[PDB]
Amino acid sequence: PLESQYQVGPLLGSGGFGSVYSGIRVSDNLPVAIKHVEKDRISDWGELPNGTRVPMEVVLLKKVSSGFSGVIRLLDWFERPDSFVLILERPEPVQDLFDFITERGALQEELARSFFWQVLEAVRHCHNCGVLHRDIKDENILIDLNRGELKLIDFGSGALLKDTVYTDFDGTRVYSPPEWIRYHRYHGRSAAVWSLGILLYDMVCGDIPFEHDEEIIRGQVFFRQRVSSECQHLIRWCLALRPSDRPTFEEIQNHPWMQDVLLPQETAEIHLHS
Ligand SMILES: COc1cc(Br)cc2cc(C(=O)O)oc12
Repeated sequence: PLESQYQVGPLLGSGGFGSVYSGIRVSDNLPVAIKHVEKDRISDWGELPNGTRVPMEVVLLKKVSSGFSGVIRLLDWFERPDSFVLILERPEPVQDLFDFITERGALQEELARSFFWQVLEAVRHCHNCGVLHRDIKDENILIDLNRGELKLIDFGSGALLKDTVYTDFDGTRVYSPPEWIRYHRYHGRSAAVWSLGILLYDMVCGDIPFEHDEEIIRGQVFFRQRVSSECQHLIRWCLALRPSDRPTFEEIQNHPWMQDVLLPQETAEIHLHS
């Protein structure tokens, strides 16, 4: 135990999630990302399937770990007197969807379809494991540039998935649905589908559709780029004002705009340069 186990490199980012460094696991040079979270900044704690007090983040990552690579894996974690330290996987090379979209502007539909599908798979995977992510957005998605695979990251606002109403939220306001804004109430699935609608708008227009509580409440969608009618229809569907009018994941993945998706390897060859 302790970090002669890892070799710390450059800082990768910091913000509401804490501080994430690039790292290398010494015993086999596996790339890793080392995430430090302050105890003071952790409102949400859980208990391991076997005993102790840990941040909910850790509970949730334990629940979503598997061979499936569409969600980031937690490799290990350590406690410290004032902080927790998570060791997570790190694809290489890599770039977040926010930078990628900042670089290339609005994405061609074929590449947005392939990215959005993989997100849909990642999110289904998390619902399956009893975990609701609650902060789906471009900044919380990583692209493994070689294989063309996306990884959902940053479970720091997640909660156990439940079928009753949520009355707390600490994800990202511009991705939160109308019923959270007006009532401070949402159900998990349907709030997830709305954030997915924001996400898809973002990929295909190059920016999020709504900046202010006003526009969220009203949910009128203006498209600023050429975007096909089938893609516009899917987006307006995810963004139905009434939660019960939103599509299920099955209905999203059966949408005509979602047919004939590229494989990740295909996606990198054609769109990322392999
Ligand atoms: C820049 O931040 C990051 C870089 C890499 Br590479 C992997 C992760 C995972 C998380 C997370 O779970 O928050 O943040 C990351």
